[PDB]
Amino acid sequence: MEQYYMVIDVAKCQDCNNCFMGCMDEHELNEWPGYTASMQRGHRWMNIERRERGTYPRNDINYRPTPCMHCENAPCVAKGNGAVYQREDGIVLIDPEKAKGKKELLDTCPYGVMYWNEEENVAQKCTMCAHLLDDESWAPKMPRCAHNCGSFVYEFLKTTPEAMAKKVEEEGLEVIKPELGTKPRVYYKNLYRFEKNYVTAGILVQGDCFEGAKVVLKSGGKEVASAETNFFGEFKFDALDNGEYTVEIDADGKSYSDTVVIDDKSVDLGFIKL
Amino acid sequence: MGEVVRLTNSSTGGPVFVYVKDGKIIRMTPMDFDDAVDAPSWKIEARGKTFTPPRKTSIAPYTAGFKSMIYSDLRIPYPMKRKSFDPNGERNPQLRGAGLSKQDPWSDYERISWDEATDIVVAEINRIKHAYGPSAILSTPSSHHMWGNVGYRHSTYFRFMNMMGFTYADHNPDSWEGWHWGGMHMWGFSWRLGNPEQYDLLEDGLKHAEMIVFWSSDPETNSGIYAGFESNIRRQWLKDLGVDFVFIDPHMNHTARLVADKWFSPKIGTDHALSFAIAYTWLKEDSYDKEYVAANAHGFEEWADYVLGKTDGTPKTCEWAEEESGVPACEIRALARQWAKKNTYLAAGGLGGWGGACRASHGIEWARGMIALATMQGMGKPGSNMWSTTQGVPLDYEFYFPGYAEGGISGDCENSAAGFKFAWRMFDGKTTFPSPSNLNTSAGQHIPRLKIPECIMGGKFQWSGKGFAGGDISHQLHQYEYPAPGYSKIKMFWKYGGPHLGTMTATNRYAKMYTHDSLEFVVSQSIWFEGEVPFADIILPACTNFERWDISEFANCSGYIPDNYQLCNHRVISLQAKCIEPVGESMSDYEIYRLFAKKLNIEEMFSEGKDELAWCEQYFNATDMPKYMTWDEFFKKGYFVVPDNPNRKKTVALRWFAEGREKDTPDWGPRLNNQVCRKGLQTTTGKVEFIATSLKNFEEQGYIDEHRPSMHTYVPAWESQKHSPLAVKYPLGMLSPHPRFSMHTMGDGKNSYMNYIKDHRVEVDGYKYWIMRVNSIDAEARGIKNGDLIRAYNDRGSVILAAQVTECLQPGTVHSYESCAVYDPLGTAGKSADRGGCINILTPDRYISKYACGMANNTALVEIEKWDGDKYEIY
Ligand SMILES: Nc1nc2c(c(=O)[nH]1)N[C@H]1C(S)=C(S)[C@@H](COP(=O)(O)OP(=O)(O)OC[C@H]3O[C@@H](n4cnc5c(=O)[nH]c(N)nc54)[C@H](O)[C@@H]3O)O[C@H]1N2
Ligand SMILES: Nc1nc2c(c(=O)[nH]1)N[C@H]1C(S)=C(S)[C@@H](COP(=O)(O)OP(=O)(O)OC[C@H]3O[C@@H](n4cnc5c(=O)[nH]c(N)nc54)[C@H](O)[C@@H]3O)O[C@H]1N2
Ligand SMILES: Oc1cc(O)c(O)cc1O
Ligand code: SF4
Ligand code: SF4
Ligand code: SF4
Ligand SMILES: [Ca+2]
Ligand SMILES: [Ca+2]
Ligand SMILES: [Mo+4]
Repeated sequence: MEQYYMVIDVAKCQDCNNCFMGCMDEHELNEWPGYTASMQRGHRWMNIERRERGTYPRNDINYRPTPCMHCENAPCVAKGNGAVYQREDGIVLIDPEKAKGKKELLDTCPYGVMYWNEEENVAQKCTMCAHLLDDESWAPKMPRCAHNCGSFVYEFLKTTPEAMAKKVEEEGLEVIKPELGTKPRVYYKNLYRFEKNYVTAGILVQGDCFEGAKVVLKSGGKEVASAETNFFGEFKFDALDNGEYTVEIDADGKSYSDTVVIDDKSVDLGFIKL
Repeated sequence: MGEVVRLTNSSTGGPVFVYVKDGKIIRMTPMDFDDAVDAPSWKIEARGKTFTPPRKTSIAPYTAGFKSMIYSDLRIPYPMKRKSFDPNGERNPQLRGAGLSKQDPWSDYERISWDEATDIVVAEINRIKHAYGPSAILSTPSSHHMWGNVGYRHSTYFRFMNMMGFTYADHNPDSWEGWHWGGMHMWGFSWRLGNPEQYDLLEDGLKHAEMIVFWSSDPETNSGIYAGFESNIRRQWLKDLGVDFVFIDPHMNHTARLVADKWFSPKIGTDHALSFAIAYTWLKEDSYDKEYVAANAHGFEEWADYVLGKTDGTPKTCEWAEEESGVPACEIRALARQWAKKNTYLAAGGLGGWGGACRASHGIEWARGMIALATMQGMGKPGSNMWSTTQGVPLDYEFYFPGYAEGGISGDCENSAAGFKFAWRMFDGKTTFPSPSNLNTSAGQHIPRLKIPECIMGGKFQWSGKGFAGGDISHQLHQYEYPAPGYSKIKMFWKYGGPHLGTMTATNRYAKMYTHDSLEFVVSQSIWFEGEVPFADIILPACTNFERWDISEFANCSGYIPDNYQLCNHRVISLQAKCIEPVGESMSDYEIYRLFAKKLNIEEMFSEGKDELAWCEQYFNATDMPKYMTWDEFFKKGYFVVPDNPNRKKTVALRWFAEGREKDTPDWGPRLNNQVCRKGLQTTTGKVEFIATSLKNFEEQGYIDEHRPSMHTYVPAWESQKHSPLAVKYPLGMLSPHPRFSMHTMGDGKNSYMNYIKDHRVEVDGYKYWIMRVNSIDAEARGIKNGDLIRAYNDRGSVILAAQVTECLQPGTVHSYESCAVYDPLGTAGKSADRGGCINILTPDRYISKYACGMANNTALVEIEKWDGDKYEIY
C-alpha cells in the first residue's frame, strides 16, 4: 500500500509563485466532479509564507510553500463527521457535496489550510491534484505545484512508509507543528531558514575586513558552532533556538566577546572593530 | 462534446503545452521532452563534474497564469466607439478620457460592428492622406508583444503600416539606454546597441569562475528575457562549485534573496562612485591586467590620472565612494581586492548588458564604469569576462532559425534585422515580396516615443538619433526635427496597445495629449481595455497568440540580440497552434489588417492571398528546419528540440579581442569596414576607449554636453539625493525596475490571477493596490505601517500605493516596480492622483543627457506619506 509524499526545500524557494498560479490555472476555471468545485479567487490552497529576518544590511528572507499537509492522523477526518475522508494512498479529501453548508470544517484545521468558498458555500483546500494523479493520461504524474516549479523546490514521490522514514533521517526532513501529532506527509528541507534565527557580524582589523578570524558561538559555556570569517570579515550562525548566547572572536591574537539574545529574531552585531 | 487534446503554443514567458477540450483551454504547462523523439541535451565537463540540463522547459509566473488573461473580463469584447465622437460633426477632442476622469471608463463607449468601425477608420485615413499626406498619420505599438514571429510587430504591423502611412514614433533603446548612448562610444557593439556578445561563456564559467559580481542584475526575475527560469540550475551548479555571489543593487533583489553571499545597497544614481573606487584601489595596489590594458585600451593613462584625483583634485577612494553611496568603504575595498585576485565574472545587468542602472540619470557612466572594470581585469581571457550567467549556453549556433526581430513577413530591412539574412531567405523577387517604407527612414519623418506628448501638444521638437541607432557608433548623433522638412504635423494617431502611462516617463503628459485639439482622430487596436485604451475614439479588439496560428523559437529575438536563444537550456522551435477561437468579437492583428487592406484596395499586395497559416509555412521553409523535417511533419509534432552540435569549436565571447586576433565568434559585428584586418573593436582605434573618439569629435564639432563627456568620469547623477535641489522636498530615492510577476503590462491587472500574488498587489477595502517597498526606518519616521495606503509624490504627480515595510533597502531608498497596466485616476485624467499604481507618473522625463536622448527612469526623487484620502487634483 504505497503512499504519496512531498518534500519541499525552503532554501530553494524564490517566491516566483509558479505553484500558486498553477493551482489557479488548474482549479479556478475548472470543476472536477468527485474532487472539488472551482476555486474561489483569493483562496490560497497553496499558501507561500514569507519571512524576513534580521535588519539592514545583514538581513535575509525565506519562503515556505504551504499546501495541505494531508497528515496521516488528520483532525478533519476525525471531526469532519464524514465530510472529509482519507484515501489509502494518503491523500486527504473534502467531500465536495457532503461538505456544503459547513463552515465549521475550517476550524478542524490546526494548519488553517482550508478556505470557505462563498459561491459554492463549501470548504475547499489542497486536493494534491488527486484528479490528475488518478489519471494515467497526466504524464508528469505529479501535482501542478511540483510541475510548475522552475526552482527544483519540490520532490514528489510515491513510496512505502519505511522508505520515506529512511529519507527523513538521512536528509533531516521536518514537518510543521510536530507537537500536534497529525503527522504531515509534506516534509520540509532546510526548515531552519524559516523557523529559526541567526546572529551575524562583520569583523574589521585596522579598518579593513578581516578574513580568517576564528569565531565561536557558545550557549551556557559550551560551543554550539564555529567558523572563520570570509573576505568581507563576516560570519553567520543560523538555525539557533531562542535563548542567550556568547560570541567569541579571535583575530591576529586579538580577542572579542559579547552576549546575544535570540528571541524569535535574528541579530546583526554590526561592525566589530579590532 | 469531445476529449482533451494536448496542443503547443508559447509566450514571452516560455513555450507551453496547452490542454484543450470542447473549444476551451483547461490548463497550460511547462514542456516535458520525450527522449524517444527529442534530441539529447548538451553536456559540460568541468571541475570533476558533468553538467547537463533538465529534460524540460520552464515558464515565468505571468505565463503560468496566462489563461486568466485570455479569458479576462477586461478583454475588449467588440469594436467600440466613443459616444461623444462624431466623425461628421463634433469630434469633442476634449472629451477623450472623460469616462476615466469620472472613474467610469466603459461608459464612454458604445458597441459598433467591425464593418462600421473599419469604415470610419478608412474614411479618416483617406481624408488625411489626401489633405496632409501619410506622414500626418502617427502610429506606434510598443516594445513588447504577444509571442509569435509572423504576427509580431516587426512583421505583420510593419507589413501593413508600410503600405498605408505613416509617421512612426520610433522606440528609444529603453532596455539598453546607458549602453547605447554611452558604452557604445567606449567599446562599439552598435549592432547589439552597446551590449557585449556572450557566446560559449557557460562552459568557461563552470570551469574557471571563483566569483561573480551581480551588478544591477536579477537573473531570476528577468531571466535575461523570455527565458522563464532556464538559468536557475546553472547558478545552482556554480554555487555548489564554491563560487561566491556578490550583489550590488539598491534593492535586495530576488536572485540575491536566494543565493547572495553579500549584498550592497548603493543610493540611487551612485553606482559609478563604487566602480571608480574599485578602479582606484586596483591602480594604487597594481592589481589589474597591465599587459592587457597596455594593448587593448586607449586614453587609459589620462583616465587613470582622473581616477587618482590628479586632474580634478579628488582621489576616488573607497571612503569618498562611501560618502556618495552609503556602502561601507571597507566592504568596497574588500570586494576590490577579492575581485582582483580571483577569477571574477562581472554580471552587469541580467542579460550580459542591460540592467536597470543603465536607464537612470547615471546610466551612461554606470555602463562605461562596468566596461572599465571588466577591461582592467582582462575580459575575454579564461576566468575573466562580463557574464550574467543567463547566456552562454553551448547550443548549436550554426543552426539557423529567425528571431522575431528579423522581420517575419515584412522584409523591412531598415526597421528590422531582415537584411542580415532572413529577408534573402524569405523573399525571392519573383512570387513573394517585402513591404518597405519610404517614410520610416532617416530622410523621412519619425518622432521619439519618449516625446510624443511634446510633438502633439507643442507641434515641434528637435532631438538626436532615430530609434535604435545600431548601424554604427555615430548614427545616434545624427540630428532630427519634427515636423521633418516638407512633412506634415500629426493629425491622426493609430495606437497598437496602450501601456505608456505605466511604462514611459513623467507619464501624466501622455494622458494630457489625447485631449489636444490638433488630434483629429485616435484609434486603438488592442487586446485589453486598460491603460491608454479609454482615450481612443475607435477601439479594435485584437486576440492573443492562443487564438491564432503562428511559429516561434523559445526566447529567440535575434537582431539586436543575435543568437539570444542561448538564454535557454535547449533551442525549442514550436508551432503556436490556434488553441481556441478568438474570444468575443476579436480577431488576429493580421486579419484586422487584411480587412483594412481590402477596404484600402491593397488586399492582394498585402496578403498575397495567404492566411496566417500559409505565411507560417513559407516562413518555415525559409529556415534550416526543412533540413530536419517537412512542414507537415512539424505541424503534426508541434515542437522540435534542435540537436546538440558536440563537435563545433568553442568561441568564447571577446577572447579574440583579448588575444588581439581576428574576430571568430558568430556575432553580427563588427562590420568589416569598422576593423583593420578583421581585428579589434568597432571603435576607431579598435580598442576600449576611455576617452571616446566619437564623442571627442562630437564635442569638437560644437555639440557641448556636460552630462556625456568624452572621458568616462564621475558625473553626478542629475536626479540623486545629494546632487539635486529636488532632494529638499523629495528626500527619498526611488528605483522602479521591471515587474517580478508580469511581462511589463502583460500580466498585471486584467483581473488576472497574478493580482492575488502576495508580493504583486495588496488588497485594501476591496481594491488591489500596487506595492511600494520602504525601509522600516523611513516608514517609522512617517508613521507608516505594513499594509498602509500611502501617497508617493513629487512635482510630476501623486500615486496611491500599499506600503511594504522591509529591510531589503538602505534607509532613504524606496522601491516600486514599473509597468503597472492599470491607470485609475482619482480625479481628472492626467491631473490627479492615480491609484492604479503607475509609478512612472513620478519618473523624470528629462533626457539622460542633452544629446543622449534616452530615458532616465530609475533615478527619481519622491516623498511619501500616509494617504489622507484626497484625490490631489493639482497636476
Ligand atoms: N521606471 C522604469 N520605467 C521603465 C523601465 C525601468 O526599468 N524603470 N524599463 C523600460 C523598458 S526596458 C521597457 S522595454 C518599457 C516597456 O515598454 P512597453 O512598450 O511599454 O510595454 P508593454 O507592457 O510591453 O506594452 C506592449 C503593449 O502592446 C499590447 N500588445 C501586446 N501584444 C499585442 C498583440 O498581439 N496585438 C495588439 N493589438 N496589442 C498587443 C499590450 O497589451 C501592451 O499594452 O518600459 C521602460 N520603462
Ligand atoms: N518578470 C519579468 N521579467 C522581465 C521583464 C519584465 O517586465 N518582467 N522585462 C524583460 C525586458 S524588456 C528587459 S529589457 C529585461 C530587463 O533586465 P535588467 O535591466 O537586467 O533588469 P535588472 O537587471 O534587475 O536591473 C536593475 C536591478 O537593479 C536594481 N536597480 C535599479 N536601478 C539601479 C541602479 O541605478 N543601480 C543598481 N546597482 N541597481 C539598480 C533593481 O532592483 C533591479 O533588480 O527584463 C526582461 N525580463
Ligand atoms: O525591451 C527591448 C528588448 C527586446 O528584446 C526588443 O526586441 C525591444 C525592446 O524595446
Ligand atoms: S514555484 Fe517553486 S520557487 Fe516558485 S514560489 Fe512555488 S516552490 Fe517557490
Ligand atoms: S493540513 Fe488540515 S486540512 Fe490538511 S489534512 Fe491536515 S488537518 Fe486536514
Ligand atoms: S497539490 Fe494541486 S491542489 Fe495542492 S497546492 Fe499543489 S497545485 Fe494546488
Ligand atoms: Ca532565501
Ligand atoms: Ca581577477
Ligand atoms: Mo526592455
